[PDB]
Amino acid sequence: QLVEETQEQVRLLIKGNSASKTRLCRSPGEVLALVQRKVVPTFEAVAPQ
Amino acid sequence: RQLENLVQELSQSNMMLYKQLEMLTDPSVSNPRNTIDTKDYSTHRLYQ
Repeated sequence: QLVEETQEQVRLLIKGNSASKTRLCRSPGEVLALVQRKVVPTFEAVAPQ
Repeated sequence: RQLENLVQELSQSNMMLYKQLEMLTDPSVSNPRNTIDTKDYSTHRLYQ
């Protein structure tokens, strides 16, 4: 019973484990998309103002 | 957001300095003094 419940536990672990690597592969990407298009434009925009 | 606040303040400063320039550069009188103005129709009636 512990083995089958731990198989369910392994599924409940891997459902987040598989997603974590994928979202950390793209974790630089979306933050840099916010950087080069939203935050850094406001970083410049103070000085020409 | 912190930079955007100063962006808003500087834009407010820029627009309140924009709004002062057009008041000092109004061509109300549009040598005009030598000639008889057609708007000054009193002088036109005088000449007529």
